[PDB]
Amino acid sequence: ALLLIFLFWPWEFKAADGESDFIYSLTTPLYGLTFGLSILSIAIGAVLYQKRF
Amino acid sequence: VGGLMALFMRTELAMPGLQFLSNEQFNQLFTMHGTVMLLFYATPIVFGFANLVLPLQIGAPDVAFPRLNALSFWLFLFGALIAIAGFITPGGAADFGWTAYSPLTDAIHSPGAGGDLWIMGLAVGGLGTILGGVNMITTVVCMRAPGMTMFRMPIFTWNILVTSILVLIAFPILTAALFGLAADRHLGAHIYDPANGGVLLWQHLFWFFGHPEVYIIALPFFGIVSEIFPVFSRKPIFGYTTLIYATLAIAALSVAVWAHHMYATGAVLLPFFSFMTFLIAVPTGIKFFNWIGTMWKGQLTFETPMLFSVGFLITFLLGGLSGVLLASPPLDFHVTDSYFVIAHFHYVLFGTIVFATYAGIYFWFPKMTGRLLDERLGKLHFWLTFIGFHTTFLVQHWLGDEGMPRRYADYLPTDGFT
Amino acid sequence: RIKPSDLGRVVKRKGQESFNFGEFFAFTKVCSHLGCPSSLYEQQSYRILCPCHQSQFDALHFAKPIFGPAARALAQLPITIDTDGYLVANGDFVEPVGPAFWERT
Amino acid sequence: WSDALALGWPTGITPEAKLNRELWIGSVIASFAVGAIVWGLIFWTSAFHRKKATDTELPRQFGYNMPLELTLTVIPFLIISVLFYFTVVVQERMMHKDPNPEVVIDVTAFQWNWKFGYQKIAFADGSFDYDGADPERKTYLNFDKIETLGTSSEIPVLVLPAGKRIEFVLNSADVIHGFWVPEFLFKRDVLPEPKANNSDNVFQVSEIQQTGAFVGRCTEMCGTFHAMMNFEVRVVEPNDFKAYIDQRNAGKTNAEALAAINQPPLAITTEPFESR
Amino acid sequence: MHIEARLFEILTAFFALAAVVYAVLTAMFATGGVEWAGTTALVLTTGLTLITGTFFRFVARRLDTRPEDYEDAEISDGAGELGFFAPHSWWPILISLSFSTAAVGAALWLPWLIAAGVAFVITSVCGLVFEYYWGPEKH
Amino acid sequence: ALLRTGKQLFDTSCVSCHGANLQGVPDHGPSLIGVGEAAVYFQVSTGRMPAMAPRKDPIFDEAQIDAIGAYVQANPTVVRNPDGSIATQSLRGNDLGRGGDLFRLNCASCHNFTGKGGALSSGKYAPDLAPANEQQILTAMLTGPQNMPKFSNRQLSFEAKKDIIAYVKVATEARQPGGYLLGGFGPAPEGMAMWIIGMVAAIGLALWIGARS
Amino acid sequence: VLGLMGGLLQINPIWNLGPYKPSQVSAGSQPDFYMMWTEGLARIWPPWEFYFWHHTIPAPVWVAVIMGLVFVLLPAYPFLEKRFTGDYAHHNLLQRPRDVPVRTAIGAMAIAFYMVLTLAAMNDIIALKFHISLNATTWIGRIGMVILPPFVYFITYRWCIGLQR
Amino acid sequence: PPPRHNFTELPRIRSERPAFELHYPHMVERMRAEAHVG
Ligand code: HEA
Ligand code: HEA
Ligand code: HEC
Ligand code: HEC
Ligand code: FES
Ligand SMILES: [Cu+2]
Ligand SMILES: [Cu+2]
Ligand SMILES: [Cu+2]
Repeated sequence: ALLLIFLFWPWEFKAADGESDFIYSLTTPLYGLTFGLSILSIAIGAVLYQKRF
Repeated sequence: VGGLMALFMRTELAMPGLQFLSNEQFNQLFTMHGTVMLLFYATPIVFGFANLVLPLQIGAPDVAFPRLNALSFWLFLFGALIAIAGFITPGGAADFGWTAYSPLTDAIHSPGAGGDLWIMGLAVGGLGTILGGVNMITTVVCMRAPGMTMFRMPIFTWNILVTSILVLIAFPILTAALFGLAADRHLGAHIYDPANGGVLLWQHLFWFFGHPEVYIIALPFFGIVSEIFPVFSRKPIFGYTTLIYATLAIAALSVAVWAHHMYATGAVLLPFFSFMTFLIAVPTGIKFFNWIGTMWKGQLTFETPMLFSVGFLITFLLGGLSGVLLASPPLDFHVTDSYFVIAHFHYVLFGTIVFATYAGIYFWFPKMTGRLLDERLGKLHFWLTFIGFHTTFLVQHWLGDEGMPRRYADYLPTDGFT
Repeated sequence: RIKPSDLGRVVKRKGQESFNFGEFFAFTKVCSHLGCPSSLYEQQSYRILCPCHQSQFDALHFAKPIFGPAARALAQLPITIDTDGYLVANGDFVEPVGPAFWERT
Repeated sequence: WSDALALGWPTGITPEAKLNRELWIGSVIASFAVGAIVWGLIFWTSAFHRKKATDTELPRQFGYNMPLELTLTVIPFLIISVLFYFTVVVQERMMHKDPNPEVVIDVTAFQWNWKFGYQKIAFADGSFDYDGADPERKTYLNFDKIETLGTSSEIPVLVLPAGKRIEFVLNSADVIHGFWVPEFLFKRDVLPEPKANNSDNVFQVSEIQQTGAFVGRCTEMCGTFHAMMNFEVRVVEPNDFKAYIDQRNAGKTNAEALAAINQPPLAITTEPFESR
Repeated sequence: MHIEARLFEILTAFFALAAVVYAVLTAMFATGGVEWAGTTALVLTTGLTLITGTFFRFVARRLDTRPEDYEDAEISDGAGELGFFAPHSWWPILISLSFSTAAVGAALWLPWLIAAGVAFVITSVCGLVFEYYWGPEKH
Repeated sequence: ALLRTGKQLFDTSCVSCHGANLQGVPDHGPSLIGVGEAAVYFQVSTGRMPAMAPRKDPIFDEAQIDAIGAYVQANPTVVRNPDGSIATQSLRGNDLGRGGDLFRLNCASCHNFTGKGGALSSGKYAPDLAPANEQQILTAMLTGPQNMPKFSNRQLSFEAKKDIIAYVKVATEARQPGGYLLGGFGPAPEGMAMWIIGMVAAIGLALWIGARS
Repeated sequence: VLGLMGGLLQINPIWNLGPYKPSQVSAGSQPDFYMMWTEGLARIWPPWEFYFWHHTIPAPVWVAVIMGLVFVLLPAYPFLEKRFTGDYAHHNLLQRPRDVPVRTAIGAMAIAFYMVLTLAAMNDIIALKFHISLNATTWIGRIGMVILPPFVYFITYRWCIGLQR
Repeated sequence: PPPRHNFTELPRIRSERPAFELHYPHMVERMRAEAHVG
């Protein structure tokens, strides 16, 4: 999801109030969400494997 | 703290003219004095005495919910601190009355941040009080010695049971009204809008809460003096079941008179409430007669708790007489909102809580510490208290009879009453 | 520009009595504590406040400090008008501007 | 001698006030009687049964006197039913509201001062008729042509005849205030919207016997200067009242209309608080 | 449990009678009809006492006499094991502090402080509830 | 009939404070002679008028206010549209950079970088600029309410004022492109968020992964 | 965790500011939280200056001196404590904080001092959000800085002994 | 000063004065006898 979002999300600055964007203001939040969730899920899986096997 | 506020008020009230206080400051002073004295001293001292001596009286090892007990204590403490910490605001503390009437408490009038802290602190303290009442009811119902029936338990225990029931009736509706007022002040919520019946809605809700409160802070102290009299008269308590029935009747009646605080509005049904208060005046007299019969023909010795109980008797008799006089609507039409009402409720409040609290402290200090308080210091304390109280609150009847309303920061030399 | 109504509550530091052109005073904007711009001008209080460490200066008492970590007054500039009616400076500051150091103000 | 038994109640200037004072004195006598009885019992049992002398086994362990119990629970019911009866009688007498009054006053209370209206005058003698209503209101507040308006420098004085039905219609602009004339021995709250709150904001006095100046206070909690909303009431004779109204119908202030009939122009029972 | 239920039933009877009397006497004889505030308050006060008295009756009608309900009872009758009573705990003061944080955030309109107070309340209540049920650390 | 309806409305609620001739009671109110309709519009619309002072709801509604304004002017005007209504979008400017420079030089010392509130000495404070409209901003900087300096139209031109209005209306309503605005202030909320979120989560992970005794 | 909070929370939005210019200012202050205690010290220190022959010692010299004194006293604590207690042995086992009440109270006092200095740096934000006066906040910090740490010391000492009991 | 859990023994509970009947046992007869005199 991080790869695809980074490749195909509309990222350029479009801030105004003629055509209120709301799409440009989600780019960095989505980057952080996908990146952090991916690596944190991998971490939780590793911790669970250590604790149970 | 509350007594310091009252001393500032008296010092300003002497000597016509504004010597050192301002109008806003005097208003904050009587507001916070009433608030502290009524909700941060008396209602929690009730549960202090309860936690001290109720399980020992029913023969239990503990209360029903010992962690809910501590939660109630800390909720009381932090709510009181939140409500008091409005003095450090540039606008000051709450300066409407202790009753916080209908349109004066909105955000147009009274726009400061002290009233908000006042409201939220009262809500927190009320939650604590509700939890305490639940705890006490459950402790009396479940935990009890294997031979002690309900008509063998002490009158103090009976009175605490009844007071807890009244607490559970009264405090949630005050919480609801305060949340409504906060919604108004923080969202423009039209709830106490005078274009609706918003002016009288607040008064009805508040007094429905507020009269059961003044009975909540009286019955446990009736119970205290009922425990103290037989010990120092060397006799049984006169009319045990009669005192129980009188307590129950007072409790039942206390939730049906609330609008005798609204005679001068022209919006209440006068005969209903007048008759209800005249009715509630009777079981108190029955209780007085039982207390007299307890001492009658005994072997009286006057130590400090007995002395304080007799002082309670005298003071509360005078206060109750002035109150039953106050219950007549045509008389209230003149003496309402004056210093006559102040003298009345100070007589009753002082007589019950101050005198019975001192009597109970002197009674149960050995049981809680293993030491005895000094007796000469106690007699000096009692006589100072008696003389000071009757010197400060007797002339106020006349003071309010000639026109002098309450909550006045200032008056003129050409007026009377100097 | 001070209202003409007061113009009698000014205290006029010992060597700077003729530094004002009527109701115009023109003090410096650099604070004497650590050099931040002292910009917050309260007009009905006649007070100058710096938003860095919250020093306060009395614009009616030669910008003397009355609160905060500052200790010295703000330097005042002499002003006047020219023959064309424009406001000009009537000389230089009589003391260094800004924070102090080992040598002097 | 009854002045000391009234405990400070002023002498009324109205028949309803005098009836109220009668009821008050009777009730105070009854209360003092009961209090003396109870205090005497307490004093007796404290002075004589205190006799824990040098001898004692134990006094006696009695705890029930059922007939005495029931007698002492019966007596207070009667002693309060009598008071309830007289209370209902007097409090119905104080709230008559006869359909035809003779002077009608519109009392307006705002934050820390008063305003008076002179809405209608109709003497039963046929000596004077006047309608002072006004569509100056182009909305629950009443507006009139002859209006006395209070200022922090001038105490508002209300002028009234001596011997007529007077009616008061009370309205508040912002918050609750209080209308108390201590010589009326009566009081009433001044509400923002009395009709939306189911409050009767109209009350009448039959007549005012004495003439002179009397004081009035605010008896609510309305904010900062709650203690500084005093007003005065001048009771004059009907002919001087008609002269006053005729002198004010032509443009003239309250002080001028009062000076034109040989009376003090400013309030004589109160003063403007100079600390305001 | 007969006397407790009887007490609550007496209170219920009085409250119901007062409620209906006030409701009728304000429907008639009053300025704008029913008062609509004291009526509601009295009705639900009756409801409160009714709920409590009904629960007490229903637990009493399916019960046999306890030693505290029984005169002529001996202390040897109550011998045995009472329930669990919590010794020392520090969670109540944390719950109080969390509620105070939320209340200050509600007094001074600060949504972030309200949110923080609510999160603290959840956490401290969970701490209180799980205190005597957590097991040993599983390593 | 504007001058007439204005005086009657003024004489009822305003003479008590200022005076019969609008000259100022020595204790109650200011003079009000030199002020125009702009001060009457601002002070009344923001609810700061008739008082015993934050913003509140106005009592007079858009017609009484205009009548009182015309009356006080008859003894700085508001800007109107060619149809007679009050200007709302016409007051915005096109030079956002100039507006921002002027705001940071003249206005940001008291409110904020982005129009949040500010603390003043001994009580008083500067409010948030979010609930104000364009005409209210214009009249505010034209009349200079309490403790705020009065910006004459000769020292700050109308076009510069319009640029400042555009800049503040953009700075109050634009979405933040970096995530949750932590209050608009600097690193104090950021350090709070650090200690309450990041360090708490890290320490909880350490408690979960490691042992204790 | 760092990625999540670097994506979801906005920090240092430099565009809402402008470029630095010596004539403009804002109510903004308060460096990053690890430098806030120096800012708070500079805010609450009283203005004590010295003027002698053609020279001047301004007030921030006090701030610099206190900063350097902290920077010196931090690395010297092991040697100071071993000199005071007279304990020169080797140690591989740790101590529980409740068993060393004097050191625990010293550390609690130091943390209280640091927290007072850090709260004094956000004077204006605190006064704006929680309705307190600016002068009041300044004086509150100035008095707390001297009266709070010993109170915390006393309480910490008694608390450790209670845990031991 | 009561112990933790408040009790090391309990007396027989026959009335509302159990401590009185415990400390003065020569008085229970004279208490039940002359109680309803009035
Ligand atoms: C513990 C506190 C307490 C107690 C016990 C009482 C007891 C009573 N109160 Fe009071 N009251 C207050 C606290 C209390 N009050 C407070 C705080 C206010 C105003 C709060 C505020 O506005 O800020 C107030 C206000 C108040 C008013 C409204 C006054 C006004 O605002 O204008 C009225 C009127 O109905 C009233 C009546 C009564 C009656 C009839 C009793 C009865 O309980 C008393 C009857 C008891 C007696 C002792 C009778 C003695 C019996 C006998 C011995 C037989 C005698 C025979 C006869 C004379 C009948 N009270
Ligand atoms: C239990 C309740 C209670 C108690 C105990 C008191 C106690 C006292 N009260 Fe109060 N009072 C009320 C409840 C109470 N009051 C209420 C409800 C109102 C109406 C509120 C309203 O209008 O909103 C009121 C109003 C009120 C007024 C009218 C104010 C106004 O309306 O204008 C007056 C003035 O005469 C007064 C006087 C006193 C006095 C002299 C005492 C004395 O008994 C107390 C004197 C005690 C002391 C002086 C304490 C000793 C002080 C120290 C030794 C200083 C030490 C300092 C520290 C430790 C911090 N009270
Ligand atoms: C006595 C209470 C009071 C009331 C009522 C009142 N004012 Fe004011 N007014 C003041 C005070 C005091 C100020 C000084 C500035 C301030 O306090 O904000 C002021 C300021 C003003 C100003 C701005 C002064 C200036 O220098 O720019 C205007 C315009 C004004 N008032 C008009 C009105 C209007 C319109 C009303 C609506 C009837 C009104 N006043 C009612 C007290 C009052
Ligand atoms: C610290 C001095 C100060 C300066 C400089 C200053 N302001 Fe103000 N401003 C205030 C204060 C104080 C108020 C509150 C006025 C009141 O309460 O009556 C205010 C009020 C306002 C309001 C109205 C807020 C509302 O709720 O309606 C606006 C808009 C405004 N200012 C904009 C500006 C602009 C634009 C500038 C730059 C030209 C500026 N301010 C400069 C202090 C200042
Ligand atoms: S820089 Fe102005 S106060 Fe420190
Ligand atoms: Cu009452
Ligand atoms: Cu009243
Ligand atoms: Cu008033």
